[PDB]
Amino acid sequence: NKTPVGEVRPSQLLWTYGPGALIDLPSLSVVTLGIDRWERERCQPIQEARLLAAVRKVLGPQVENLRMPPFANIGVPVRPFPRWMRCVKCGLLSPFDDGLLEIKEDRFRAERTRFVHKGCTGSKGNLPAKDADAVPARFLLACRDGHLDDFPWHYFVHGGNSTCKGTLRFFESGASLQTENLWVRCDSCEASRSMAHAFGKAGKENLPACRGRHPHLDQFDIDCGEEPRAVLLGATNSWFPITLSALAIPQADIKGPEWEVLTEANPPTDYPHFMSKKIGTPAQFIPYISRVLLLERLREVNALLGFTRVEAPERPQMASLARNKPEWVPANQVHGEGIFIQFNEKTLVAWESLDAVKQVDEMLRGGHTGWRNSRNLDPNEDYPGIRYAMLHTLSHLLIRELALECGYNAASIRERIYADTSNGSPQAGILIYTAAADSDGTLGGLVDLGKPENLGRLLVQALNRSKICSSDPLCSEHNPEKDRSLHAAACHACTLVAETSCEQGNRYLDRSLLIPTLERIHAAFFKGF
Amino acid sequence: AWIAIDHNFSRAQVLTYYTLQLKGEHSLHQAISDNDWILVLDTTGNITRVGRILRIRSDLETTTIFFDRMLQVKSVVSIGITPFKFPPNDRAGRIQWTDFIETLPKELHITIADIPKIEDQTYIRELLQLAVMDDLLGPAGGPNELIVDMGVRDRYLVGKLAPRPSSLGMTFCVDGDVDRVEIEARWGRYERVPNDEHQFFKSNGQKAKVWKRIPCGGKIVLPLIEGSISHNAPDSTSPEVRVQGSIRAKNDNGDRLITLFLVNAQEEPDTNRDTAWVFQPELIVRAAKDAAKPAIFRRRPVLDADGMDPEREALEMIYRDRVEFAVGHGVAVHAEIADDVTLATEVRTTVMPQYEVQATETPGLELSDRPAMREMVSSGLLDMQRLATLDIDPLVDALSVLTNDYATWIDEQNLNVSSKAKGFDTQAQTAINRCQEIHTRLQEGINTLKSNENALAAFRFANQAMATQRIRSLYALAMRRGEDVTLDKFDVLKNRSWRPFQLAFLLLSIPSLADPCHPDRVKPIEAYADLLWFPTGGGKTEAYLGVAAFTMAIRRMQGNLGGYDSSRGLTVIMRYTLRLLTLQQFQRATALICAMEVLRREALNKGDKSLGTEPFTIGLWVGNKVTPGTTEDSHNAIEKTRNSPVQLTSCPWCGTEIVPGQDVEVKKDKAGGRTFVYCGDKKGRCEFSKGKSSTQPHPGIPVLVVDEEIYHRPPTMMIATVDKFAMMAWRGQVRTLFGRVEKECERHGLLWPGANCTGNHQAFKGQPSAKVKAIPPIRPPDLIIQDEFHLISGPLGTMVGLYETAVDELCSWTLNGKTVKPKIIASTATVRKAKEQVNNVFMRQVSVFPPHGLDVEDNFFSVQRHIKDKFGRRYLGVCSPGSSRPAMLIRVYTAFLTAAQELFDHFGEPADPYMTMVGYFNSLRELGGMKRLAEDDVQTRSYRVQMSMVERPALAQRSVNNIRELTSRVSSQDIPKYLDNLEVKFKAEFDSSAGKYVTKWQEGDTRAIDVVLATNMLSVGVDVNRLGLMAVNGQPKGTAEYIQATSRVGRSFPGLVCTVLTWARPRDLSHYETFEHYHATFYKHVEAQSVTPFSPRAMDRGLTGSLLSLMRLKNNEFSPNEGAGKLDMSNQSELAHAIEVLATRAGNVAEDNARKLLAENELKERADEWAKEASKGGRILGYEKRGPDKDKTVALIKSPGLQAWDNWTVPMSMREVESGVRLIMDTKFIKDDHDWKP
DNA sequence: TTTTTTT
Ligand SMILES: Nc1ncnc2c1ncn2[C@@H]1O[C@H](COP(=O)(O)OP(=O)(O)O)[C@@H](O)[C@H]1O
Repeated sequence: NKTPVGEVRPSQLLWTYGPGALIDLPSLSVVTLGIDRWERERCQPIQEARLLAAVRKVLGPQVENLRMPPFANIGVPVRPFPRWMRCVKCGLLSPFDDGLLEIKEDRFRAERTRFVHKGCTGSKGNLPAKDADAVPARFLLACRDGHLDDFPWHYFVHGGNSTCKGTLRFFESGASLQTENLWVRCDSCEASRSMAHAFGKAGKENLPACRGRHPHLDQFDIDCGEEPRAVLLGATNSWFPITLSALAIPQADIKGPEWEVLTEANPPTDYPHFMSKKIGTPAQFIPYISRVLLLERLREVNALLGFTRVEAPERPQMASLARNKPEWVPANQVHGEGIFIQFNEKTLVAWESLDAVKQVDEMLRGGHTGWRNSRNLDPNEDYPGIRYAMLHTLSHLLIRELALECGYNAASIRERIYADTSNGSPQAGILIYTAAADSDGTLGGLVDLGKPENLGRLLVQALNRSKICSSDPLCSEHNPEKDRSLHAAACHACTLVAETSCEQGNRYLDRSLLIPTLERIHAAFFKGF
Repeated sequence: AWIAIDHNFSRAQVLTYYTLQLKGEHSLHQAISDNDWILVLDTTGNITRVGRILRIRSDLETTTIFFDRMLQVKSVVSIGITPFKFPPNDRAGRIQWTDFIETLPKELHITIADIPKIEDQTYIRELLQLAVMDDLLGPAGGPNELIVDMGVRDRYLVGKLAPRPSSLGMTFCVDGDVDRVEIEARWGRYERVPNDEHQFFKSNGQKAKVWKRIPCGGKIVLPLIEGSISHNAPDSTSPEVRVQGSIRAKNDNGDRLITLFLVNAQEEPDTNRDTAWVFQPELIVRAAKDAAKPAIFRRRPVLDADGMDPEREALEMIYRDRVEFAVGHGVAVHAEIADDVTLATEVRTTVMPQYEVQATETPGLELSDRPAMREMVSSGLLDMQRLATLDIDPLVDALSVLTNDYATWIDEQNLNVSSKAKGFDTQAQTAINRCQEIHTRLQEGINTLKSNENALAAFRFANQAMATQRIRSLYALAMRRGEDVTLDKFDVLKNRSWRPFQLAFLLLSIPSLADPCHPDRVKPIEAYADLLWFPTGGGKTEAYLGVAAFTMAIRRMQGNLGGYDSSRGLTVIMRYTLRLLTLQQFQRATALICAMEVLRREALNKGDKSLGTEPFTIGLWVGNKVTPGTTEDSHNAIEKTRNSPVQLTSCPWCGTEIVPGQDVEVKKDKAGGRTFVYCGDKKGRCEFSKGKSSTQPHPGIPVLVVDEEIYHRPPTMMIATVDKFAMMAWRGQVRTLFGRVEKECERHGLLWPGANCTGNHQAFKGQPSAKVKAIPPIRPPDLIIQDEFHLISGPLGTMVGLYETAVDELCSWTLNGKTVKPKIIASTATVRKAKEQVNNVFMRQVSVFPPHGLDVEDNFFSVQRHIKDKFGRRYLGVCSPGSSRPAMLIRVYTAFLTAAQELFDHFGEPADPYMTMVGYFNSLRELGGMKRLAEDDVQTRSYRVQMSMVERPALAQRSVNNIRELTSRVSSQDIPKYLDNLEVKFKAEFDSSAGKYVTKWQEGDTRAIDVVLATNMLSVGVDVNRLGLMAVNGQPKGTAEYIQATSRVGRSFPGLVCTVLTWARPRDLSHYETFEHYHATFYKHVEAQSVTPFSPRAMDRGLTGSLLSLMRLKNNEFSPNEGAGKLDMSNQSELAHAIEVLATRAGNVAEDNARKLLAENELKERADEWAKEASKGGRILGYEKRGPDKDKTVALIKSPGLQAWDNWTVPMSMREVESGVRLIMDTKFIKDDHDWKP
């Protein structure tokens, strides 16, 4: 019945691939099944009650444990997707379950396993009958509400419902330079159509309605009201996760007690995974920075709670992991080390009263109000503030400078920003730590940079480079109120990082709040650097 | 047939050989086309050159014509003997064809078939670059080209500005003396052509779409006043294009910063949107026409931030003659340099940049080098064979020449501090001193060689062994490839001479090894560890193998000093980090071992017993997945072979094949055995054959592969991986390799506690009885060599350094009350912050050889050649914002594959190095993703490249069939044949019916390879001469790896490297904006590294392992598995010694007592946990679960796994790897009950 | 049942 295909590292199972995603294996592609078909008793539980109290609060009081990914027939169950494939030699297009395709496999060397077209005789049927290699189709249909399905070739090639049952062909449209032109040809009705008609606004006239399929759960919904979309195979906008995390502290919001513990005059040292040092402060940054704390033993846990398909999460758009309300959710833990930086209160309170800061805050609030009303949400809520944007920009610049100077890998370092000001206990600080247990600098390589002779270097070299962007004139002139954007003066070329590291997902960013740019000057926080 | 007049309008001599340049537009020269003969005369009417046209390029005022066949007329021939007229107004003119045909043999004595062809490869490497550049950037046809049947957006890949990225700019610094500058901008524009003016049809008669190109551009003049730059439009016909920027205030030096931009401001129309785009832009800045001095551009500001470093200041000192003048914002820059190297005259932007790197050599062959090196080369003073026969006084006379000229060079370099090092006098003196130090050590080495006689004997022995191995390796290689040669051919002076820095390193390393009482090895402070650095390709490996040979030879002549044996045992330990690297190093070391054995065997026959009776051997110590761990497995592999103990494929001494099932013998093993490997010579003339070596103590090839056979009879040399050294805390029989032995068995060898044999045997199978004998111990080894030292950093280098505490301790021995320590030699390609690294891992003082000098180009041993005299390796950059990576990769691969065929069809076999193409990839997932695109889309686009109506000028038709993927999935049997698969060239014969070269393949022949792909390392086994073209996917994670990887191509032929850089990644874009400066100053940019042991996170993992490793091997009571539970008060006093040595090294390395207190507390904690468990009664306490007593035995330590990490978990490898999870497929058929609907 | 590459 079952057969192995391949293997991956288990750190990916909560960030890339996982339930409902398309795994691009070297020979084919699969979709991971839901967690209700997983081996419950081969998943080692992980103990963290503080994260459990929030997971229960979001997904209901029936959740029991947080469990690790499992470890000859033991593994992660998958199922092939998409089901329509194309033969290379003859160009024939047929679904797998019609019988014309058969599988060649080895149960001891399962990396070589791939599909072949059984008894190929060529396009004209003159070649000898031999198995020939085949390639999966390169187009899919996506829905906003969460549904995924194969491309409807039969509906598209005949312009509607049809009677014909003949074979289909694929072509490269003759010319070499063209990737935009592709042809689908019917062998029996002799009709043809182009793949260019399914994109742009032309897709609304031609493409049919959504069906409501969940490939990982193997179910069909009754009805769907969303307009479908044509999407390439392996696109970046196909799967986004929903994650929640917390830190292990000695002993109701998650971030509250962490800020309480980290700002104590004497940090505790009795817990086995908590040890801190108090190494100085650079001489150029005396008035701004009040305390730098280096952490040499730190522990973090994570969780996976759901996913969405086309757009990033802001909850009607979340897709469940099981048919019922699930009893357990996956988990992951990493032992690492971090650096904490605290800023001066009075310098921030004085800087908030300048006029240009109020102008930029009004512009960003207008852009936020424009952005929330386009999706029928309440526009009078969820503004983090202007201090959040300032700290969030400084964090991204520092993380980029870490990779530019020391030669680190990009996805090795995560971030965490403390900026609440509404509960009478104002917060100001960022936290930078390692992402995985096998990344760069895990053996004391990050606490090395926490000395006063290196952190000031890093900050100066970060602030000097950010003065001119590579698309500078139109970048500084960008107005978030006109186009309902949630960012200003921060494009891909000067601010943003990989999707693993960011906490909010590349929102609320403004480099003019830090240093004087070409159009805002008086709104800066660091002067003369 | 056209006429022309020579004027020499170009400077590049290689191009002026093969090209002709004519002024004016090509519209005045439209009648000249391809395949037309031309004739060139000078300004006085003398016939000079004849050529055949290959290709025509054109510009706004000049045209460039290329050739493929050319002949030069040497004689002074007047035009007046020919009936042809003088060329009027220096223009073209038609020549009579029949008169030309009659005149060619009559006066020039040549015919059409007598014209030769161009053979240079630097011309081909330029033609290929032009062919790719025309397709990727444009314009393909010319200034007024036409584009048929396709949109103009997708025809080109790079260099286009969209209407409302849309802008480009650059930054530069200007002098404060001038006040006006000049700015020039140019671009291109395309316009739709109406139907009634063009007659291009489809196949069915319909009209096609045709666009036409029109040039633009204009100049402005700009005064410098502080403030923003006023908007200006260079061209009146397009008033919505802008140049803008800002001008800043003065600095402390008195210069100004100027920032520029070029912005497209056009609007988007509803139809024909491609008319609003701007194509092929560029900017040029120059001084004004009436200005006094042209050079006004100066150095970009340093931007100091209060930091000092002697190495950084020295690096700024050496690279002072290459200056960065500008930076780019989205486009690379290029600057022209005046007669003063600090001043620049023009700056301009370049969409795709190119730069060529100078090559490094060892001097002695050219006429312009120093007289002493040429005298040494010409007089044969570098010959290895000659140096072993001279007397002591001619030997010192020959060796003094290497030091006298070095002292003269040091004296010459001292005068230039005041003149040519202004601003850097202190660093100049600091660099001057170390050359005098090196000269002092060279004279010390010569003095040591003068007084001692054992050193002289060892020196002669090493010279002879190196010469013999050097000569015989080439004969073995030639014999393995089926060549019919004899040994007489390879005995020449050319193949048996030194290179000067190898001999200098040998003379450096002599005094520390000849006498153990030297101050280098007997005191803990100021001990030198010799770091050797050089460009890749110089003989570093042959340099330290000679040191290993000298170390081996001298040890047997010193006698048994200090109550230790010296006639046998391990001497040299060599270690690596890559398992494959050890496999190619072993094959190199075996030839030297064989040569030493052959010398020793001949020495004993004559009656000279100085070398001893024990033979020289060599072993491999790598993981059990490669080598058998027990002789039963060695028997089982051979038994399964006839119906792995063989790492050798061919005999190192004669090159004969090896049959695994016949040439391997395993002796029967009641308790232990020996494995032998014999040469495959059936006729029986090799010295390692079965008919000759049966009498020797170690018959056959002297190699040891099995772990137990190594443990019972230790070898002279060991080649191992670093990760195998972590197994000391698991197995206690490793102590034999460090010389902790007391007993020996006549039948089997050295013994350890817990072994099978006890030394007492009765008579059995006719063999006599024997009894256990006692023996004095053996001296620990002398020399440790660590290669690829730059890879020893980060998390790997931390655990290499932490586990080096025990290794540095266990080779110590006492001589006359002092403590003797081993010499450490390291080798690397780069150097950056080496002092802290070497002090951290090795705890030594560093010494770098050779020193810098006052220049990058010139020191005494390395000479950097000029582009005029020797070619270099050209780099080229490609980048496009917003484009997907596969869309770039397909276009690049197709362009290169198709242009290579076009160069093949006209030239022939010299196009071979660019014919196969090598690709480097950063990740396995991207390699697998590209593998499917290479089979399907690249082949399709390569097969359809000249059967559409779109004109592609320089590409040609090729078929792509053979793709290989060189990675970790290949068995080692075909890997030498895969390397020999790449040796076959593209066979081609001239087809006279078509007039071109075509590859015809015979019946069942071996086809060549078209595309080969590579993972993070290349195959790096041999220096195959064929490969000369390479493409890199993205910038690698380190600078040293980048210099290493792209240096593997173009070693015997001109090379070409092309880097595809993304736009989203920070490092790729940052390297794109500074492409020209980064590739001119390589060593300035090596990224920082750190080695931090005794940090808490390393102490939770490695501390218990290092403590147990030190405790087990040094004592006898704790050696075996039953050693646990013997910890009691009478034996507790020997653990404090190990705790104290760990704490002493921690305190010395960290140089901070705050680390030492923590280390002491953590060691005391582990000691008191050990003391609790050993005192538990009613059980047998052991290290592991093993033996018949396992039903009552409880283990003490654990292996890493599913459980949580604790104090007693001991790792089994240096690097931590997280185990993966597998996927299970559920193949089944699915029915559908739901239907589509509108 | 132990040794290592690679994101
Ligand atoms: N004494 C010598 N004479 C001539 N060529 C030499 C000599 N020593 C080394 N070589 C050349 O050096 C090459 C090997 O260089 P190698 O020592 O492997 O460089 P690396 O520093 O990377 O180890 C060989 O191809 C060989 O031709």
